[PDB]
Amino acid sequence: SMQRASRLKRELHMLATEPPPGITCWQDKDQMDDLRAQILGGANTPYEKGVFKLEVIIPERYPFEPPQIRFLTPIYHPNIDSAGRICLDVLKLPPKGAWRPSLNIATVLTSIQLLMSEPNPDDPLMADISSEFKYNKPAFLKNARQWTEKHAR
Ligand SMILES: COc1cccc(-n2cnnn2)c1
Repeated sequence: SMQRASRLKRELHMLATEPPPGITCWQDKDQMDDLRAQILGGANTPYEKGVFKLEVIIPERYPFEPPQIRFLTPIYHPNIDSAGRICLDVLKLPPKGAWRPSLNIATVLTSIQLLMSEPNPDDPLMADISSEFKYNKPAFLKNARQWTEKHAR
């Protein structure tokens, strides 16, 4: 689609020139729909000083379907599984999800960054991590720092 191509050119321009703080997103090679991203661990979170790489695949029906995004860097988190799958509303279409075409790549990467600082334990992909987050926060923070040290630094 040329509608899709023109939109991706604009988004890549905006990601290059006005990236959200802590976030970078780029073309892996020469295809505007095969992207990579990076989110820095937030300050005052157990992921601080980690650098987290993500894969960002733009489906054929974008912007009417959401970007398909998974962590490539392992992360210890209630809403992200061991393969990097992310449970987040803006990465899914209605009725269950929140994606709409007025969101964009920068918007959902910012939502993922926020998810990292503020887990949603009521909708987990990792039930044991979620219970630990809810009921033994000091142990969750220590495990999340150690996982960051081992895999993201
Ligand atoms: C609030 O609960 C929700 C809402 C929307 C999507 C999800 N998903 C989690 N993993 N895939 N979708 C969970």
